[PDB]
Amino acid sequence: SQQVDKIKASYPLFLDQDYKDMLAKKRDGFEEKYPQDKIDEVFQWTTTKEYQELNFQREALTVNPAKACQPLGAVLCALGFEKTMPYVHGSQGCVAYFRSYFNRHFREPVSCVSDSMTEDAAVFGGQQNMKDGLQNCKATYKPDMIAVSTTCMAEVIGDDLNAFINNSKKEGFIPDEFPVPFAHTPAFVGSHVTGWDNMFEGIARYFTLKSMDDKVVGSNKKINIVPGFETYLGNFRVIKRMLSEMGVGYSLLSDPEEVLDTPADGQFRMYAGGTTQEEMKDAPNALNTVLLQPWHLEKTKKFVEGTWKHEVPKLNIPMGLDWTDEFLMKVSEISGQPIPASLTKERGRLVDMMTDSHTWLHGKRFALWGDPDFVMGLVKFLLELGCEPVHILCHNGNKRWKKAVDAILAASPYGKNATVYIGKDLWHLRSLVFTDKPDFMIGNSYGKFIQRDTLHKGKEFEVPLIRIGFPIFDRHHLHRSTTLGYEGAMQILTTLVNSILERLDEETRGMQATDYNHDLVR
Amino acid sequence: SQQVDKIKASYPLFLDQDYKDMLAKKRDGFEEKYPQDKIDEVFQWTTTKEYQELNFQREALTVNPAKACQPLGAVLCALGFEKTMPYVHGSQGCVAYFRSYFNRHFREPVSCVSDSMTEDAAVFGGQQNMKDGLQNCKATYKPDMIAVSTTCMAEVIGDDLNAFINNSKKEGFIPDEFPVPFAHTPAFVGSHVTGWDNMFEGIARYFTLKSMDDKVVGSNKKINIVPGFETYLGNFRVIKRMLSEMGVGYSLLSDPEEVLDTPADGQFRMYAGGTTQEEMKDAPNALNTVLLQPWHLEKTKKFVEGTWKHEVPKLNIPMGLDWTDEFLMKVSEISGQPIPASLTKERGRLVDMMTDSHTWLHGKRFALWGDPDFVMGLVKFLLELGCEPVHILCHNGNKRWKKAVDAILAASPYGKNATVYIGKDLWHLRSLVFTDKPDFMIGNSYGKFIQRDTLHKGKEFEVPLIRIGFPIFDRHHLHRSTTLGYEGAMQILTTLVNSILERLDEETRGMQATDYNHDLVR
Amino acid sequence: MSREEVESLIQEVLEVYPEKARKDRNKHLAVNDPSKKCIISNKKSQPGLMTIRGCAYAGSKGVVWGPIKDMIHISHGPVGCGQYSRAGRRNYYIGTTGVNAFVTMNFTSDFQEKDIVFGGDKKLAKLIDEVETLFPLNKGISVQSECPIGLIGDDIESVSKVKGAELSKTIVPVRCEGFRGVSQSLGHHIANDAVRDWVLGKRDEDTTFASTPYDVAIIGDYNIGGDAWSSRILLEEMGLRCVAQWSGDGSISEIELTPKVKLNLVHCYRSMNYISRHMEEKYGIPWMEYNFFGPTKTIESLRAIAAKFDESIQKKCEEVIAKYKPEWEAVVAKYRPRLEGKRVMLYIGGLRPRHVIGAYEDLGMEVVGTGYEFAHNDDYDRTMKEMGDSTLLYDDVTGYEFEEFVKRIKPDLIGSGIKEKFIFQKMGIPFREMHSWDYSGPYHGFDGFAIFARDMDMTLNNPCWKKLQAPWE
Amino acid sequence: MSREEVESLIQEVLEVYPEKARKDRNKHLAVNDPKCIISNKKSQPGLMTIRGCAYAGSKGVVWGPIKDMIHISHGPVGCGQYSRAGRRNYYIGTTGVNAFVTMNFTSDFQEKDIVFGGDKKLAKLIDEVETLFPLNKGISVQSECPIGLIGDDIESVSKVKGAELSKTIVPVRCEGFRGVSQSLGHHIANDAVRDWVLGKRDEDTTFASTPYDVAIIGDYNIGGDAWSSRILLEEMGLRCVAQWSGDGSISEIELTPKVKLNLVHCYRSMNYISRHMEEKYGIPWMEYNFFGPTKTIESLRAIAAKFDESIQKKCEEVIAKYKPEWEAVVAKYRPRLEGKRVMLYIGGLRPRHVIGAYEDLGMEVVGTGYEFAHNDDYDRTMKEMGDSTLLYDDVTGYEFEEFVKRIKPDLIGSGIKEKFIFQKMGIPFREMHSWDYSGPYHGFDGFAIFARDMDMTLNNPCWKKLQAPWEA
Ligand code: ICS
Ligand code: CLF
Ligand code: CLF
Ligand SMILES: [Fe+3]
Ligand SMILES: [Fe+3]
Repeated sequence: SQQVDKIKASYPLFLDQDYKDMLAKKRDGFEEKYPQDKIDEVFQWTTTKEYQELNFQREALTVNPAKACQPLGAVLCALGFEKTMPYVHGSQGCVAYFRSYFNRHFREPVSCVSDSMTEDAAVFGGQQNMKDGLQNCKATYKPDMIAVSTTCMAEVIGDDLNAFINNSKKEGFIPDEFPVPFAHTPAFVGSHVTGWDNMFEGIARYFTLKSMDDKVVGSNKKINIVPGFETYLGNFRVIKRMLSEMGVGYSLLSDPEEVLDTPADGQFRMYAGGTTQEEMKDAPNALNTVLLQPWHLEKTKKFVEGTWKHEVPKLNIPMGLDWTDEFLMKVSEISGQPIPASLTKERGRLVDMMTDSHTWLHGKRFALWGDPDFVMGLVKFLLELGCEPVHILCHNGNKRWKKAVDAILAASPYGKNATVYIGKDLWHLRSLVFTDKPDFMIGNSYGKFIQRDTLHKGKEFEVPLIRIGFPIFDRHHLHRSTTLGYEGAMQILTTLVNSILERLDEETRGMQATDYNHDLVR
Repeated sequence: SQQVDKIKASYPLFLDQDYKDMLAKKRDGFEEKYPQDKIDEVFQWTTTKEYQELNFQREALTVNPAKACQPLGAVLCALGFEKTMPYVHGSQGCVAYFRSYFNRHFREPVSCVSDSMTEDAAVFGGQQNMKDGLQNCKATYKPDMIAVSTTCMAEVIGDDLNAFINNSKKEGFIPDEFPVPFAHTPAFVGSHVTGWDNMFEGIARYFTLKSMDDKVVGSNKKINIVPGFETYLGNFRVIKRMLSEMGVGYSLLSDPEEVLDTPADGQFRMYAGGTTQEEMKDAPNALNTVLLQPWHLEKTKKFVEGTWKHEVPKLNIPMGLDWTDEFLMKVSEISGQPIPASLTKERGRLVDMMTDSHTWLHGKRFALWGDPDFVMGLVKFLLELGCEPVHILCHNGNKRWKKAVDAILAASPYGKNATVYIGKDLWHLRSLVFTDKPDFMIGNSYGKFIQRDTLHKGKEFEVPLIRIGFPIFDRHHLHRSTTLGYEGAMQILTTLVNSILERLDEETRGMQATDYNHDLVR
Repeated sequence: MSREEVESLIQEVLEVYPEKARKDRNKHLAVNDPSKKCIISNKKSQPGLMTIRGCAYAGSKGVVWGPIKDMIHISHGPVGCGQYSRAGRRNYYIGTTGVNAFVTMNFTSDFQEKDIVFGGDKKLAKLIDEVETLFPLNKGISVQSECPIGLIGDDIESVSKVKGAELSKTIVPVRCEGFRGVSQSLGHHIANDAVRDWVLGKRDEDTTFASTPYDVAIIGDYNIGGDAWSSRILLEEMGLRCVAQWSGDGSISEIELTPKVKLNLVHCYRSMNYISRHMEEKYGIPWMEYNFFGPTKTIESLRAIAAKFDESIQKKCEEVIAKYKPEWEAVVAKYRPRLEGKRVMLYIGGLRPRHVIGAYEDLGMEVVGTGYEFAHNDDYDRTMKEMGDSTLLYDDVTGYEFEEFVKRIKPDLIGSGIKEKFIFQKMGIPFREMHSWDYSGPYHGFDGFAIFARDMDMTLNNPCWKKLQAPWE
Repeated sequence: MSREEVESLIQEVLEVYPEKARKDRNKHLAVNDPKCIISNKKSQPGLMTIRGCAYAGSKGVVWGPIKDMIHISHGPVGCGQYSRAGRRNYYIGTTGVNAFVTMNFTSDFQEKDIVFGGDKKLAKLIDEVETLFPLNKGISVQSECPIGLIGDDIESVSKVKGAELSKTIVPVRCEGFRGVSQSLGHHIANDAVRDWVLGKRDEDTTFASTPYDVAIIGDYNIGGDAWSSRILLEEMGLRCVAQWSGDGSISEIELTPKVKLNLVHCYRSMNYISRHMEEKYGIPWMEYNFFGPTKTIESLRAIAAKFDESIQKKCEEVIAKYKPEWEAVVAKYRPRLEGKRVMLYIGGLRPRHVIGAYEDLGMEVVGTGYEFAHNDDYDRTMKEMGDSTLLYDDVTGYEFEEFVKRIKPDLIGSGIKEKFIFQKMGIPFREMHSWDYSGPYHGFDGFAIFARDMDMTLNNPCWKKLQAPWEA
């Protein structure tokens, strides 16, 4: 039954009595449901420490992963170049998923094609699909460049991308000068961030390898900035903003900021901005190249250092107070430009905010997860605020990274109760927050089901989630936020402190029970 | 009983059994408290419509007002001028409160002095306090200027500020050319926004009234911007940001942006930035003057139009899509500068966020309060988003403002169930959200006790608060936000939609009960 | 507007294609006129034309098997497939996720290179053991094959038979590798046959289930936002007893009990007609198609279902229609005057492009164009009847074609999926998601129609669409 | 800390003043030696004093915390608004029904109330309070500035309306212009309790007394400070009949004439009504201090001596029970705070009452001072403070900054109008008014919190980050 006065959607429609009894008869009649008291006893068991021990013995099963597959990152890297179509050689289902995943996070169009390799290509190779695919894409969507990656199908059958593209140019399917860089992006290796590294390194060598004789380091007096797999629009913009304030010439290679944020003005724009091909050809002439996320750019680093002959500085991600300083000081040293007064003040303002909020941040225990560079910067910043990163999880982290983070924790008293996990997933984390309860989680939208599980155990065990990461599906426009630089530090601080305060307000709202602490001024 | 490794502050310390029993024995034996069954019956009575009718028949008692007194706004206006010391002629207890009130909202130093008028001054006037006060201030804190307002004590005994200041310079307590603007700011007239109006009108008079002989409108090719009583730092910044992008010469008269956001760099700065006296003296040479909050700048408009001979355009506060548009177009017409593609894009991206989120905003019912100009822009923006401002409350609103707002409501189908209240307080609003329950409240930190009262009746009756306005005491750094222009609209939009979604997540987090609607994607 | 324009528009769009794709695409676009008659479907996608189609793994894991709640479904292969599809479709269910239900969870074997070289069967058996220690209340396991499973010579059936007999548990191997077929379509068929060969026959010699002349099963209703719950209430208010729902909120036992019902109500023909035809051959159970979109189709479908029984069920059917009559009439009275005459374009999967037209017309709207991602020729035969003359029809439309068609026709509303929503919102065209119901719904039944009408109104008549152009160009 | 240094510092700070204020400020700055300072004098105009007014001392301090009474801010809208929920006098109750502490009741004076008087409005107001809050147990009328200057007569209204409704209406003439500080607000408020509420039960004989009955006087329950103290005395065997006024009721206060002992925590704010009850009811009163373990141990025993040997035995039980707790607090936090110097500036009690708690953590108080203390308050401070420590009365903002610049203390304890000044300078800061939204600090349970709070702030990592690594 519906009142046209107040229409009810699924919630709370199915709480009406007539729907409630029906679902009860459906359960009792045909579902062969386990007794509720069994379900409770089992749920309790899944929160215990014995279950955690079993949970951490898993070798073959992965439950609720915290990572994606390579081509996802290759698509995102390719969208950052001017008027280029990301092109995924393989089966079409991947592309349908790649666009959907990004549509939901950015709430924007995400253009990407496939050459729809099918049953036949699995036995004869996908060379024909590559020929007609490149010709079809180029004539239909008129891009100036086509960046090719692979699905795991195309990798298993061993399709040689280099030959397939070359024979497409030899036979006249695309012009011989039309830019078509490529990268093998196997889904069974690494994660989505490796796909970003592989794609960018492949695009780099396409414009750089057979032209180094005319290049001299520093002649264009600029600094190359490689952002890596980045899904916050503010992070691209805060890098460019600070570099413009310093008067530093820069090239942000892979800049998807415009295409992921086109205006709604009665016209669809498939392409927008991005790094031009001219900047990519001139990048070897830069003073140096900075890697904002070096822990998943190692392939690119070795190419930049080896072929461009750029002395890539050893810099952590510009997240937090110290690492934003070292970043600005390195950029100053390379470019010769002094750090302007506007950034000195901004740093101080972030410091002022830490002083006004340290009483509520001190001692708070956080579980967190995400990609390697993002996780270690968040760990570093948490320590700078006096917080305890109790459970640190990075599904796609390596052991060299874990030792780097373990040394960051050892260099601070607030990392004493901290442990770093690698190769584990959110089902592992679900146990850690039950048996070693933190105060909050910091992660992507998938952590919402962990908070739902903690609350089922009881209100006093609920661990609220703080949505900082990728993907964020159940909130709107958080992708516009910033996490890099001082500006990103201020937003995160604000998000942390106020999430703590909103939880206190909720716990102390009980009239004549806990509201004695429901202070107006906090 | 405290456990050294887990020390409990007030909450949850007083939940322990020995405290709960001791508080129960205090009540039963000494407090002679009413029986809970009675106070439960009374609380329920206070949520009925019968109680609301008695509540709204008040005329002598005010409960939880949503306004302050004039001098509070005069101090904030004065803080916006370069090296200016706010100075309020009267009793000192007011300055203790004015500074404390602003300290807690901005979490910054707030410098303001009194001349400490006592029983002796009440029966003989405060002339002597003014002479010693001004002199003690000028030598001790070395301000370039001292802006004098009044406490309600000094207004009742009829102190003549103009004479007292002139006598102070006559007798050599302060130099004769030392700028000492003054305004009468009686607390029993209007509210804090009126104190802002009176103070700015007085400072403009001191610097322009005698120098009109050589002023020609438009000679400096600038536009004057009067912000009014403004407590968001981003609102000053965003106005100067858009005007800078338009290449429009502008003069922001009263700019406390620097003083209210000084960096923590090992030294305390009493003064910082602000409008210079040179800009105030040259203000009459501007092409025109724009009033960002015209509904409490009545006096300033009369002076600007009567003495500077500027045609102050009829512009609403630049809040929301339509009014930010009219604001830029008016500035474009006056200055001759075109609206640059940067602002055309930014508007587009705001529109894109509206289309992306409209499905969650549509039909959502809001109660809200605050100052007249801020409230009318919020109502305007809410209608543009498809929301229904059911209860609109402005304690310090006047009758012609209510008619203006009622006209905006009638021009949109989403204002069909709206009612504008003036002269009512947040105890009137408490009844309204009980008898005509909206979905959320948009107001200051005083609304947290209305959410606390709605929750006591029942979880399905709780009305969560969305903190936009002044003062905000129980959250940190929200004073850095923006509510003006497209940027402000984007933050308000994000705040609203994500407030709706986190409430939906909370209501559908029950396992096997409502979590079927605990969607990952929203 | 009509005939020579729409057909000149179709050749207008196609002039930009290379000849090979142009010739193939020409046959997938057509104009209506109420026997392949005018359009082919279920063919290969042209490479590099930005298809909206998914794979066969999406059609089997994300569509048919995923919604089964008391089973654990494993994405066998690399980590990509199960992750992008985790909780992507709103097929609702009642249960305790992680204890006795697992729909929104993502179980995977997460293939590393070591398993591409050595095969992944030994790991899969080891995975099944870990699943059983950690999720003891699961009532079955399905193994959804991703692309590499077939290309490396793995045999998931032997692992399923050995581990299934060892643990005395139903373990369903599904060879739904993404490269098979041309779309999600074959995924359904592969999944249907996997239900047949491994689940459906488990209780053929069991006789303990007490049947009744009114036993009935809902086939092809995946409970998007409670869609199947909005349909069940109407059928059980009619006196019927619904023994199973496939697969929305469905259980393993509801599937095994389906061979005992008297009638199979097929909502989604394209994805479930395979198992329906088999259940009529093996068990003699007849199956009919029905439509619960809008009051017109729902009332028509309710009466058609009642005719298959006795006069009592027919007399309850008219008591149900009368009880909801004031409700849906108030819905029409309030919202039709706001949506009358507005033209809508649709592009969805395999059923809804035709099944919702009746609901739109009940609100006085007109579908000037529709089309399917992956439908077959018999789907387009049913579509011919449901739409007017001179209306546009497109099969496996390309991103370019869709955009071009919307620019010329200027429909007032578009209904499609997430990969199209933000394209047309920037173009100023109101848009409703017709897969996820834009996180609203349900849209089935009478209670769903109220939501449907409210949802079409709030979007079409939202004020945000008036503000797309700046008042200064 | 050389003592010719501090005396020369006091000197070369006052050279900025004009002579009139320099001469008066010179008498408000002194270095001690355990008769050299004057206080409770007029604030010099225009020097940014931290002082409040007599309305703050009466409404915001003494009366406000009384939870079942409705306190009316009589006058313009400002005073009640800036003080609404400003200080954390905690209470148990149902706000808006039977309790009203955090609510703001005001008469919102307009121009026609200033010219015509506001006594007709005050009488109609009291009616509106009675209809909309029937469970209130008394009304107090706190006068803001204009009430006394326009010749209003709140008492005649209070006496007329009091008899008409058979309800106790307390007229308080605490206009902010009276006195020099919040201090006179206390006194005016004390005299208003004495004359309008305290004698209510002089006739009554129905309260069953007890030789161990006591009442706490001058603990306003900042963050539960009174609750954290009451627990310690009730476990000692005593009976606390009343808490003035933290989480206090009118009935509790009315029954205070029936105790055997009055334990005053805050002397400066409650000594007035303490002496009156010794004169009128013979009830003795004694000072004590529940800040830190040393002063709490010392106080518990001193209080026990006023009774028999049962209590003195129950006493030593209490001391032994919490002995492992506070000793664990010290072992954990003293090595983190040892040897660090604190500068204080608070109101009228805590500038000397918390000295013992800082010493139990190994810290030293190189300077302290009061906003509004009298000379008898400084007499007690001479004993608690060490040699050659700086003392200041009604310190100006300029003085307070210059003192800290030279002395360079490791942590400053003051109020909200100073916190963000010294934080930007790089000196840790703890609010000693609101406990910086922490607490309680009274008793043993409070000492744990107190110690954790001084440590989290002083040794917070944010303090070593004030200097940009490229400005060095
Ligand atoms: S199953 Fe099919 S694409 Fe019949 S794969 Fe697809 S929940 Fe569509 S038009 Mo998404 S044949 Fe269902 C469908 Fe229709 S996922 Fe849903 S909306 S009625
Ligand atoms: S068509 Fe379909 S979705 Fe594509 S892979 Fe194949 S089953 Fe899967 Fe999976 S893992 Fe990442 S998304 Fe692919 S490339 Fe390998
Ligand atoms: S010393 Fe006097 S009683 Fe004390 S706090 Fe000051 S008025 Fe009040 Fe003032 S803040 Fe505004 S100007 Fe008047 S109402 Fe109130
Ligand atoms: Fe968008
Ligand atoms: Fe600050």
